[PDB]
Amino acid sequence: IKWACEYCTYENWPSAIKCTMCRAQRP
Amino acid sequence: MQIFVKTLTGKTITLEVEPSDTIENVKAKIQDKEGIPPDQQRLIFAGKQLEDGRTLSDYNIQKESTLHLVLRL
Ligand SMILES: [Zn+2]
Repeated sequence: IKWACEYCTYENWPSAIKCTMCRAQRP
Repeated sequence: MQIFVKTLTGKTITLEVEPSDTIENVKAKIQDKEGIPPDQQRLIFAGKQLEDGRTLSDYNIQKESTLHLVLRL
């Protein structure tokens, strides 16, 4: 279910619309 | 928006967060200010525990709301 950030590769929750670590917008 | 996190010691942290932010994300912001890592953080609002996967909007946490931080559960 979790999505990997394109930039920092951190795995975020489905509910999130931005990376928790780098705060990049979700694709 | 702006919210407050009350520690067990008595300290009150102030966080700038948006309602779209996940509880996990809030814990990351608490790590930034207080140096405690998210695995140890437990956030309590309205007498219940808040899941890392859900947003602040899901729990009806609004401007000026106060959450309680607990460590290691
Ligand atoms: Zn990232």
